[PDB]
Amino acid sequence: GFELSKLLQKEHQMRKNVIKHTSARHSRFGGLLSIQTPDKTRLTVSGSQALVDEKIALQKLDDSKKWNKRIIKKHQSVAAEG
Amino acid sequence: EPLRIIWGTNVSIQECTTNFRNFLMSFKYKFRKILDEREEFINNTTDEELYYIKQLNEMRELGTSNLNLDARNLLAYKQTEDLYHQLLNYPQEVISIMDQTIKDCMVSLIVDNNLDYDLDEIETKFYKVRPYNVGSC
Amino acid sequence: RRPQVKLTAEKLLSDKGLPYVLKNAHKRIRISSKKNSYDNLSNIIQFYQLWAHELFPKAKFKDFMKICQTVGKTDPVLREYRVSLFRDEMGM
Amino acid sequence: LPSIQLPVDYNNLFNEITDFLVTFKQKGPKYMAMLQKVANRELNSVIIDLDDILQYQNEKFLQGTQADDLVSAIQQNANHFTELFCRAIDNNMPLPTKEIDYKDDVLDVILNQRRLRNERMLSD
DNA sequence: TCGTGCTGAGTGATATCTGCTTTGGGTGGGTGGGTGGGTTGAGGCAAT
DNA sequence: GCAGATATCACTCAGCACGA
Repeated sequence: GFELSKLLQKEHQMRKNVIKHTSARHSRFGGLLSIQTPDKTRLTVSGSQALVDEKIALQKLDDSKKWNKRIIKKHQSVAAEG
Repeated sequence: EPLRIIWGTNVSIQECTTNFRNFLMSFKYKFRKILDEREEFINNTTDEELYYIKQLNEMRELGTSNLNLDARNLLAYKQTEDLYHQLLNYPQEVISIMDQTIKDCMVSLIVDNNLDYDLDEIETKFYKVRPYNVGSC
Repeated sequence: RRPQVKLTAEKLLSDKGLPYVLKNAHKRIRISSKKNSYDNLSNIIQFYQLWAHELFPKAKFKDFMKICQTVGKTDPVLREYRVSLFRDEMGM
Repeated sequence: LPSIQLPVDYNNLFNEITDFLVTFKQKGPKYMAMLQKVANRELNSVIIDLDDILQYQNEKFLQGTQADDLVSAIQQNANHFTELFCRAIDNNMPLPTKEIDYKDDVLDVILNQRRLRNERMLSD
Protein backbone atom coordinates (compact mmCIF):
# COMPACT_ATOMS: atom_id res chain seq x y z
CA GLY A 1 0.00 0.00 0.00
CA PHE A 2 2.75 2.46 0.89
CA GLU A 3 4.65 1.71 -2.32
CA LEU A 4 1.46 2.10 -4.36
CA SER A 5 0.76 5.45 -2.71
CA LYS A 6 4.28 6.66 -3.48
CA LEU A 7 4.02 5.55 -7.11
CA LEU A 8 0.61 7.21 -7.46
CA GLN A 9 2.06 10.43 -5.98
CA LYS A 10 4.88 10.29 -8.59
CA GLU A 11 2.41 9.69 -11.42
CA HIS A 12 0.30 12.60 -10.18
CA GLN A 13 3.33 14.90 -10.29
CA MET A 14 4.10 13.72 -13.82
CA ARG A 15 0.49 14.34 -14.85
CA LYS A 16 0.59 17.83 -13.33
CA ASN A 17 3.74 18.59 -15.31
CA VAL A 18 2.11 17.28 -18.50
CA ILE A 19 -1.05 19.34 -17.92
CA LYS A 20 1.05 22.52 -18.17
CA HIS A 21 1.62 21.76 -21.88
CA THR A 22 -2.04 21.09 -22.81
CA SER A 23 -4.48 23.71 -24.04
CA ALA A 24 -7.62 24.54 -22.08
CA ARG A 25 -9.64 24.80 -25.29
CA HIS A 26 -10.18 22.02 -27.81
CA SER A 27 -7.84 21.16 -30.68
CA ARG A 28 -9.72 23.03 -33.42
CA PHE A 29 -10.07 26.30 -31.47
CA GLY A 30 -7.30 27.88 -33.53
CA GLY A 31 -4.86 30.67 -32.86
CA LEU A 32 -1.63 31.42 -34.73
CA LEU A 33 1.47 33.01 -33.20
CA SER A 34 4.08 34.95 -35.18
CA ILE A 35 7.43 35.10 -33.37
CA GLN A 36 9.88 37.56 -34.91
CA THR A 37 13.59 36.79 -34.74
CA PRO A 38 16.11 39.64 -34.33
CA ASP A 39 16.80 39.72 -38.10
CA LYS A 40 13.34 41.14 -38.89
CA THR A 41 11.68 37.86 -39.85
CA ARG A 42 8.70 36.11 -38.27
CA LEU A 43 7.93 32.39 -38.15
CA THR A 44 4.41 31.09 -37.56
CA VAL A 45 3.75 28.63 -34.73
CA SER A 46 0.29 27.23 -34.02
CA GLY A 47 -1.27 26.19 -30.73
CA SER A 48 -2.77 28.08 -27.82
CA GLN A 49 0.01 27.23 -25.36
CA ALA A 50 2.72 28.61 -27.66
CA LEU A 51 1.25 32.11 -27.33
CA VAL A 52 2.20 32.64 -23.68
CA ASP A 53 5.51 30.75 -23.33
CA GLU A 54 8.36 31.29 -25.79
CA LYS A 55 10.13 28.05 -24.84
CA ILE A 56 7.08 26.01 -25.85
CA ALA A 57 6.89 27.90 -29.14
CA LEU A 58 10.54 27.17 -29.95
CA GLN A 59 10.15 23.53 -28.91
CA LYS A 60 7.12 23.08 -31.16
CA LEU A 61 8.97 24.76 -34.03
CA ASP A 62 11.75 22.22 -33.43
CA ASP A 63 9.40 19.23 -33.38
CA SER A 64 7.60 20.26 -36.57
CA LYS A 65 10.79 19.52 -38.53
CA LYS A 66 10.54 16.25 -40.45
CA TRP A 67 14.07 15.26 -41.48
CA ASN A 68 15.88 13.03 -38.96
CA LYS A 69 19.57 12.15 -39.05
CA ARG A 70 20.56 8.49 -39.23
CA ILE A 71 21.15 6.32 -36.17
CA ILE A 72 22.45 2.81 -36.91
CA LYS A 73 22.41 0.33 -34.00
CA LYS A 74 23.81 -3.08 -34.96
CA HIS A 75 23.15 -5.40 -31.99
CA GLN A 76 23.48 -9.18 -31.84
CA SER A 77 21.13 -11.30 -29.74
CA VAL A 78 22.57 -13.68 -27.16
CA ALA A 79 21.02 -16.61 -29.03
CA ALA A 80 23.21 -15.70 -32.01
CA GLU A 81 26.32 -16.45 -29.94
CA GLY A 82 24.62 -19.29 -28.06
CA GLU B 1 14.87 38.57 -27.31
CA PRO B 2 12.28 37.37 -29.83
CA LEU B 3 8.99 39.26 -29.66
CA ARG B 4 5.73 37.32 -29.68
CA ILE B 5 3.15 38.87 -32.00
CA ILE B 6 -0.31 37.79 -33.14
CA TRP B 7 -0.24 36.66 -36.75
CA GLY B 8 -1.38 39.19 -39.33
CA THR B 9 -1.32 42.10 -36.87
CA ASN B 10 1.01 44.24 -34.75
CA VAL B 11 -0.27 43.57 -31.21
CA SER B 12 2.35 42.36 -28.74
CA ILE B 13 1.04 39.41 -26.74
CA GLN B 14 3.07 40.40 -23.67
CA GLU B 15 1.31 43.77 -23.69
CA CYS B 16 -2.07 42.02 -23.78
CA THR B 17 -1.10 39.73 -20.90
CA THR B 18 0.23 42.51 -18.67
CA ASN B 19 -2.74 44.79 -19.41
CA PHE B 20 -5.25 42.04 -18.62
CA ARG B 21 -3.40 41.12 -15.43
CA ASN B 22 -3.41 44.76 -14.31
CA PHE B 23 -7.12 45.09 -15.14
CA LEU B 24 -8.00 41.99 -13.13
CA MET B 25 -5.72 42.98 -10.25
CA SER B 26 -7.14 46.51 -9.85
CA PHE B 27 -10.70 47.02 -11.10
CA LYS B 28 -13.55 48.62 -9.17
CA TYR B 29 -17.14 48.64 -10.39
CA LYS B 30 -17.31 52.41 -9.88
CA PHE B 31 -15.53 52.80 -13.23
CA ARG B 32 -18.37 50.96 -14.97
CA LYS B 33 -20.91 53.35 -13.45
CA ILE B 34 -18.77 56.37 -14.40
CA LEU B 35 -18.60 55.19 -18.01
CA ASP B 36 -22.39 54.87 -18.35
CA GLU B 37 -23.02 58.42 -17.03
CA ARG B 38 -24.29 56.97 -13.73
CA GLU B 39 -21.92 58.85 -11.43
CA GLU B 40 -24.58 59.74 -8.84
CA PHE B 41 -25.41 56.04 -8.26
CA ILE B 42 -21.95 55.21 -6.86
CA ASN B 43 -22.02 53.74 -3.35
CA ASN B 44 -19.06 53.29 -0.98
CA THR B 45 -19.06 49.52 -0.27
CA THR B 46 -19.63 47.49 -3.45
CA ASP B 47 -18.10 50.01 -5.87
CA GLU B 48 -14.96 50.53 -3.73
CA GLU B 49 -13.94 46.85 -3.77
CA LEU B 50 -11.75 44.77 -6.09
CA TYR B 51 -14.42 43.04 -8.16
CA TYR B 52 -12.48 40.29 -9.93
CA ILE B 53 -10.42 39.51 -6.82
CA LYS B 54 -13.64 38.59 -5.03
CA GLN B 55 -14.79 36.68 -8.11
CA LEU B 56 -11.58 34.62 -8.17
CA ASN B 57 -11.67 34.03 -4.41
CA GLU B 58 -15.26 32.78 -4.67
CA MET B 59 -14.16 30.57 -7.57
CA ARG B 60 -11.43 29.05 -5.40
CA GLU B 61 -13.66 28.52 -2.37
CA LEU B 62 -16.37 26.90 -4.51
CA GLY B 63 -13.79 25.05 -6.62
CA THR B 64 -14.77 26.36 -10.06
CA SER B 65 -12.82 27.09 -13.25
CA ASN B 66 -15.01 29.73 -14.89
CA LEU B 67 -15.05 33.53 -14.80
CA ASN B 68 -17.75 35.35 -16.74
CA LEU B 69 -16.44 38.60 -18.23
CA ASP B 70 -18.16 41.79 -19.40
CA ALA B 71 -16.61 43.70 -22.30
CA ARG B 72 -18.15 46.98 -21.10
CA ASN B 73 -16.00 46.49 -17.95
CA LEU B 74 -12.93 46.35 -20.19
CA LEU B 75 -14.06 49.57 -21.86
CA ALA B 76 -14.49 51.18 -18.43
CA TYR B 77 -10.83 50.76 -17.45
CA LYS B 78 -8.01 52.90 -18.85
CA GLN B 79 -5.32 50.38 -19.87
CA THR B 80 -7.74 47.95 -21.58
CA GLU B 81 -9.45 50.21 -24.12
CA ASP B 82 -7.50 48.67 -27.01
CA LEU B 83 -7.95 45.20 -25.51
CA TYR B 84 -11.68 45.47 -26.25
CA HIS B 85 -11.04 45.98 -29.96
CA GLN B 86 -8.40 43.24 -29.94
CA LEU B 87 -10.86 40.82 -28.35
CA LEU B 88 -13.53 41.77 -30.88
CA ASN B 89 -11.26 41.35 -33.91
CA TYR B 90 -8.98 38.45 -32.86
CA PRO B 91 -11.10 36.42 -30.44
CA GLN B 92 -9.10 33.17 -30.37
CA GLU B 93 -5.68 34.51 -29.38
CA VAL B 94 -7.10 37.05 -26.92
CA ILE B 95 -9.31 34.40 -25.30
CA SER B 96 -6.36 32.03 -24.87
CA ILE B 97 -4.24 34.84 -23.40
CA MET B 98 -7.05 35.76 -21.01
CA ASP B 99 -7.42 32.15 -19.85
CA GLN B 100 -3.70 31.82 -19.18
CA THR B 101 -3.63 35.19 -17.39
CA ILE B 102 -6.56 34.12 -15.20
CA LYS B 103 -4.71 30.95 -14.22
CA ASP B 104 -1.55 32.95 -13.49
CA CYS B 105 -3.55 35.43 -11.41
CA MET B 106 -5.07 32.63 -9.33
CA VAL B 107 -1.66 31.04 -8.76
CA SER B 108 -0.13 34.39 -7.78
CA LEU B 109 -3.02 35.15 -5.43
CA ILE B 110 -2.57 31.81 -3.68
CA VAL B 111 1.22 32.12 -3.41
CA ASP B 112 1.39 35.76 -2.32
CA ASN B 113 -1.47 35.53 0.19
CA ASN B 114 0.42 32.73 1.99
CA LEU B 115 -2.77 30.67 2.23
CA ASP B 116 -2.77 27.02 3.29
CA TYR B 117 -4.63 25.99 0.07
CA ASP B 118 -2.72 23.18 -1.65
CA LEU B 119 -1.29 24.21 -5.01
CA ASP B 120 -2.04 20.83 -6.62
CA GLU B 121 -5.75 21.45 -7.20
CA ILE B 122 -5.24 24.82 -8.91
CA GLU B 123 -2.21 23.67 -10.90
CA THR B 124 -4.03 20.82 -12.68
CA LYS B 125 -7.25 22.79 -13.28
CA PHE B 126 -8.03 24.31 -16.68
CA TYR B 127 -9.36 27.87 -16.40
CA LYS B 128 -11.58 29.43 -19.06
CA VAL B 129 -13.09 32.89 -19.51
CA ARG B 130 -16.57 33.43 -20.97
CA PRO B 131 -16.99 37.01 -22.21
CA TYR B 132 -20.49 38.29 -22.93
CA ASN B 133 -22.25 41.58 -23.67
CA VAL B 134 -19.75 42.21 -26.46
CA GLY B 135 -21.85 44.68 -28.46
CA SER B 136 -25.08 44.84 -30.42
CA CYS B 137 -26.83 41.56 -31.21
CA ARG C 1 18.37 13.39 -59.57
CA ARG C 2 18.97 16.29 -57.07
CA PRO C 3 21.91 16.42 -54.58
CA GLN C 4 20.74 16.58 -50.91
CA VAL C 5 21.27 19.91 -49.05
CA LYS C 6 24.19 19.27 -46.60
CA LEU C 7 26.05 21.33 -43.96
CA THR C 8 29.31 21.89 -45.86
CA ALA C 9 32.19 24.15 -44.85
CA GLU C 10 31.09 26.64 -47.51
CA LYS C 11 27.77 27.32 -45.78
CA LEU C 12 29.39 27.53 -42.34
CA LEU C 13 32.06 29.98 -43.51
CA SER C 14 29.59 32.22 -45.37
CA ASP C 15 28.64 35.62 -43.99
CA LYS C 16 25.76 33.89 -42.21
CA GLY C 17 27.18 31.32 -39.81
CA LEU C 18 30.47 31.49 -37.94
CA PRO C 19 31.02 35.16 -38.92
CA TYR C 20 27.49 35.86 -37.68
CA VAL C 21 28.21 34.07 -34.39
CA LEU C 22 31.47 35.96 -33.84
CA LYS C 23 29.75 39.25 -34.69
CA ASN C 24 26.86 39.00 -32.20
CA ALA C 25 27.01 36.16 -29.68
CA HIS C 26 28.05 37.73 -26.36
CA LYS C 27 25.59 40.62 -26.61
CA ARG C 28 22.47 38.47 -27.01
CA ILE C 29 23.54 35.66 -24.66
CA ARG C 30 23.78 36.57 -20.98
CA ILE C 31 24.29 34.25 -18.00
CA SER C 32 23.13 35.99 -14.81
CA SER C 33 23.86 34.83 -11.27
CA LYS C 34 20.46 36.08 -10.07
CA LYS C 35 18.58 33.98 -12.64
CA ASN C 36 18.40 30.22 -12.21
CA SER C 37 20.71 27.94 -14.18
CA TYR C 38 17.79 26.55 -16.18
CA ASP C 39 16.94 30.02 -17.51
CA ASN C 40 20.54 30.69 -18.58
CA LEU C 41 20.78 27.33 -20.34
CA SER C 42 17.46 28.06 -22.04
CA ASN C 43 18.75 31.45 -23.20
CA ILE C 44 21.96 29.98 -24.64
CA ILE C 45 20.11 27.16 -26.40
CA GLN C 46 17.54 29.73 -27.57
CA PHE C 47 20.24 31.80 -29.29
CA TYR C 48 22.00 28.81 -30.81
CA GLN C 49 18.77 27.19 -32.04
CA LEU C 50 17.64 30.44 -33.66
CA TRP C 51 21.02 30.79 -35.36
CA ALA C 52 20.92 27.18 -36.57
CA HIS C 53 17.37 27.53 -37.90
CA GLU C 54 18.35 30.71 -39.75
CA LEU C 55 21.39 28.91 -41.19
CA PHE C 56 20.27 25.26 -41.49
CA PRO C 57 16.49 24.79 -41.25
CA LYS C 58 16.93 21.23 -42.58
CA ALA C 59 18.02 19.56 -39.33
CA LYS C 60 16.81 19.81 -35.75
CA PHE C 61 18.99 21.22 -32.99
CA LYS C 62 20.54 17.97 -31.75
CA ASP C 63 21.05 16.75 -35.32
CA PHE C 64 22.58 20.13 -36.17
CA MET C 65 25.05 19.81 -33.29
CA LYS C 66 25.99 16.24 -34.26
CA ILE C 67 26.50 17.27 -37.89
CA CYS C 68 28.65 20.18 -36.71
CA GLN C 69 30.75 17.76 -34.66
CA THR C 70 31.26 15.46 -37.64
CA VAL C 71 32.07 18.32 -40.02
CA GLY C 72 34.57 19.83 -37.60
CA LYS C 73 36.20 16.43 -37.28
CA THR C 74 36.38 16.01 -41.08
CA ASP C 75 36.71 19.33 -42.90
CA PRO C 76 40.31 20.68 -43.01
CA VAL C 77 39.39 24.21 -44.14
CA LEU C 78 37.15 24.54 -41.08
CA ARG C 79 40.13 23.50 -38.95
CA GLU C 80 42.24 26.17 -40.69
CA TYR C 81 39.81 28.95 -39.61
CA ARG C 82 39.19 27.45 -36.16
CA VAL C 83 42.98 27.51 -35.49
CA SER C 84 43.11 31.04 -37.00
CA LEU C 85 40.63 32.54 -34.51
CA PHE C 86 42.68 31.13 -31.59
CA ARG C 87 45.92 32.41 -33.22
CA ASP C 88 44.54 35.98 -33.41
CA GLU C 89 43.74 35.91 -29.64
CA MET C 90 47.30 34.71 -28.90
CA GLY C 91 48.38 37.74 -30.98
CA MET C 92 46.04 40.03 -28.95
CA LEU D 1 -4.96 22.53 -80.70
CA PRO D 2 -5.46 23.95 -84.19
CA SER D 3 -5.70 27.74 -84.24
CA ILE D 4 -8.25 30.02 -85.88
CA GLN D 5 -7.91 33.65 -86.99
CA LEU D 6 -10.74 35.41 -85.20
CA PRO D 7 -11.44 39.07 -86.15
CA VAL D 8 -10.94 40.41 -82.61
CA ASP D 9 -7.84 42.10 -81.17
CA TYR D 10 -7.53 42.28 -77.39
CA ASN D 11 -4.63 44.75 -77.19
CA ASN D 12 -6.60 47.39 -79.10
CA LEU D 13 -9.74 46.72 -77.07
CA PHE D 14 -7.77 46.99 -73.82
CA ASN D 15 -6.28 50.30 -74.97
CA GLU D 16 -9.77 51.55 -75.83
CA ILE D 17 -11.07 50.48 -72.40
CA THR D 18 -8.17 52.24 -70.69
CA ASP D 19 -8.92 55.40 -72.66
CA PHE D 20 -12.64 55.09 -71.85
CA LEU D 21 -12.10 55.10 -68.08
CA VAL D 22 -9.92 58.24 -68.30
CA THR D 23 -11.71 60.32 -70.96
CA PHE D 24 -15.46 59.75 -70.62
CA LYS D 25 -17.46 62.66 -69.19
CA GLN D 26 -21.22 62.28 -68.81
CA LYS D 27 -16.87 67.66 -62.62
CA GLY D 28 -13.94 65.59 -63.85
CA PRO D 29 -14.25 62.23 -65.60
CA LYS D 30 -17.08 60.14 -64.18
CA TYR D 31 -15.24 56.85 -63.74
CA MET D 32 -12.08 58.52 -62.43
CA ALA D 33 -14.20 60.02 -59.65
CA MET D 34 -15.91 56.67 -59.08
CA LEU D 35 -12.52 54.98 -58.65
CA GLN D 36 -11.32 57.80 -56.41
CA LYS D 37 -14.29 57.09 -54.14
CA VAL D 38 -13.38 53.39 -54.07
CA ALA D 39 -9.77 54.09 -53.07
CA ASN D 40 -11.18 55.89 -50.00
CA ARG D 41 -13.19 52.75 -49.08
CA GLU D 42 -16.47 54.63 -49.60
CA LEU D 43 -17.70 52.53 -52.55
CA ASN D 44 -17.40 48.77 -53.12
CA SER D 45 -19.17 48.39 -56.48
CA VAL D 46 -18.31 49.94 -59.84
CA ILE D 47 -21.09 49.66 -62.44
CA ILE D 48 -20.11 50.14 -66.08
CA ASP D 49 -23.01 51.51 -68.13
CA LEU D 50 -22.89 50.25 -71.72
CA ASP D 51 -24.87 53.36 -72.67
CA ASP D 52 -21.78 55.36 -71.70
CA ILE D 53 -19.65 53.10 -73.90
CA LEU D 54 -22.00 53.66 -76.83
CA GLN D 55 -21.95 57.42 -76.26
CA TYR D 56 -18.15 57.45 -76.13
CA GLN D 57 -17.93 55.36 -79.30
CA ASN D 58 -20.29 57.66 -81.18
CA GLU D 59 -18.43 60.74 -79.95
CA LYS D 60 -15.13 59.28 -81.17
CA PHE D 61 -16.61 58.31 -84.54
CA LEU D 62 -18.13 61.78 -85.03
CA GLN D 63 -14.64 63.26 -84.68
CA GLY D 64 -13.52 60.85 -87.42
CA THR D 65 -11.26 58.67 -85.23
CA GLN D 66 -13.37 55.55 -85.58
CA ALA D 67 -12.48 52.67 -83.25
CA ASP D 68 -13.59 49.10 -82.65
CA ASP D 69 -17.17 48.38 -81.53
CA LEU D 70 -16.58 47.77 -77.83
CA VAL D 71 -20.27 47.42 -76.97
CA SER D 72 -20.80 44.48 -79.33
CA ALA D 73 -17.58 42.86 -78.13
CA ILE D 74 -18.67 43.09 -74.44
CA GLN D 75 -22.08 41.41 -75.07
CA GLN D 76 -20.76 38.69 -77.45
CA ASN D 77 -18.16 37.53 -74.81
CA ALA D 78 -18.72 39.19 -71.39
CA ASN D 79 -16.78 36.80 -69.14
CA HIS D 80 -13.49 38.05 -70.61
CA PHE D 81 -14.12 41.80 -70.42
CA THR D 82 -14.62 41.64 -66.65
CA GLU D 83 -10.93 40.78 -66.36
CA LEU D 84 -9.97 43.51 -68.83
CA PHE D 85 -11.94 46.16 -66.93
CA CYS D 86 -10.51 45.01 -63.59
CA ARG D 87 -6.97 45.15 -64.97
CA ALA D 88 -7.54 48.61 -66.43
CA ILE D 89 -8.93 49.86 -63.11
CA ASP D 90 -5.94 48.40 -61.26
CA ASN D 91 -3.51 50.05 -63.70
CA ASN D 92 -5.22 53.46 -63.56
CA MET D 93 -6.16 53.35 -59.88
CA PRO D 94 -5.51 56.65 -58.04
CA LEU D 95 -3.80 57.13 -54.71
CA PRO D 96 -6.12 57.67 -51.72
CA THR D 97 -6.82 61.23 -50.59
CA LYS D 98 -8.67 60.66 -47.31
CA GLU D 99 -6.54 59.21 -44.52
CA ILE D 100 -7.35 55.49 -44.27
CA ASP D 101 -7.25 53.51 -41.02
CA TYR D 102 -4.66 50.85 -41.98
CA LYS D 103 -4.89 49.49 -38.42
CA ASP D 104 -6.78 46.18 -38.72
CA ASP D 105 -5.67 45.30 -42.25
CA VAL D 106 -4.55 41.67 -42.27
CA LEU D 107 -3.76 41.87 -45.98
CA ASP D 108 -1.59 44.90 -45.39
CA VAL D 109 0.63 43.51 -42.63
CA ILE D 110 0.93 40.28 -44.62
CA LEU D 111 1.93 42.16 -47.76
CA ASN D 112 4.33 44.50 -45.94
CA GLN D 113 6.11 41.56 -44.30
CA ARG D 114 6.15 39.70 -47.66
CA ARG D 115 7.76 42.72 -49.35
CA LEU D 116 10.33 43.12 -46.57
CA ARG D 117 11.30 39.44 -46.69
CA ASN D 118 11.51 39.39 -50.49
CA GLU D 119 13.65 42.54 -50.55
CA ARG D 120 16.00 41.19 -47.88
CA MET D 121 16.36 37.84 -49.65
CA LEU D 122 16.95 39.30 -53.12
CA SER D 123 19.35 41.98 -51.87
CA ASP D 124 21.49 39.41 -50.04
C1' DT E 1 50.56 7.47 -32.44
C1' DC E 2 46.84 7.64 -36.78
C1' DG E 3 44.10 8.68 -42.43
C1' DT E 4 41.44 6.90 -46.01
C1' DG E 5 39.41 3.57 -49.55
C1' DC E 6 35.80 -0.23 -49.71
C1' DT E 7 31.51 -2.09 -48.20
C1' DG E 8 26.47 -3.06 -46.56
C1' DA E 9 22.80 -0.78 -45.43
C1' DG E 10 18.78 1.84 -45.68
C1' DT E 11 15.54 5.71 -47.22
C1' DG E 12 13.71 8.84 -51.14
C1' DA E 13 11.80 9.42 -55.08
C1' DT E 14 9.70 7.45 -58.45
C1' DA E 15 7.67 3.43 -61.44
C1' DT E 16 3.66 0.69 -62.11
C1' DC E 17 -0.82 -0.14 -60.39
C1' DT E 18 -5.82 -0.25 -58.98
C1' DG E 19 -9.33 2.60 -58.89
C1' DC E 20 -12.18 6.45 -60.26
C1' DT E 21 -17.75 4.34 -56.62
C1' DT E 22 -21.31 3.60 -53.67
C1' DT E 23 -25.21 3.60 -52.01
C1' DG E 24 -30.26 2.79 -50.30
C1' DG E 25 -32.90 6.94 -49.13
C1' DG E 26 -35.69 11.89 -49.12
C1' DT E 27 -31.92 17.34 -44.55
C1' DG E 28 -27.86 14.32 -50.57
C1' DG E 29 -31.17 16.35 -55.46
C1' DG E 30 -33.99 16.15 -60.40
C1' DT E 31 -29.47 21.38 -64.90
C1' DG E 32 -26.40 13.59 -62.54
C1' DG E 33 -29.54 10.11 -64.86
C1' DG E 34 -33.15 5.43 -65.17
C1' DT E 35 -29.21 0.08 -69.26
C1' DG E 36 -27.45 1.85 -61.18
C1' DG E 37 -31.87 0.51 -58.90
C1' DG E 38 -36.39 1.11 -55.25
C1' DT E 39 -43.32 -3.35 -56.21
C1' DT E 40 -45.55 -3.48 -47.42
C1' DG E 41 -49.05 -3.69 -43.74
C1' DA E 42 -50.59 -2.87 -39.16
C1' DG E 43 -51.79 0.57 -35.97
C1' DG E 44 -52.75 5.39 -34.39
C1' DC E 45 -55.07 9.79 -34.96
C1' DA E 46 -57.67 13.84 -37.03
C1' DA E 47 -62.23 14.73 -39.37
C1' DT E 48 -66.44 13.97 -38.94
C1' DG F 1 -7.31 13.16 -66.73
C1' DC F 2 -7.09 12.67 -61.56
C1' DA F 3 -6.12 11.15 -56.47
C1' DG F 4 -4.42 7.27 -53.45
C1' DA F 5 -2.28 3.02 -52.02
C1' DT F 6 1.74 0.25 -53.19
C1' DA F 7 6.37 -1.51 -54.36
C1' DT F 8 10.78 -0.81 -56.90
C1' DC F 9 15.60 0.82 -57.70
C1' DA F 10 19.40 3.77 -57.13
C1' DC F 11 22.37 6.60 -54.57
C1' DT F 12 24.85 8.03 -50.66
C1' DC F 13 26.49 7.57 -45.94
C1' DA F 14 28.85 5.72 -41.37
C1' DG F 15 31.64 1.81 -40.00
C1' DC F 16 35.58 -1.10 -40.67
C1' DA F 17 40.41 -2.79 -41.40
C1' DC F 18 44.48 -2.02 -43.07
C1' DG F 19 48.68 0.51 -44.37
C1' DA F 20 51.37 5.21 -43.83
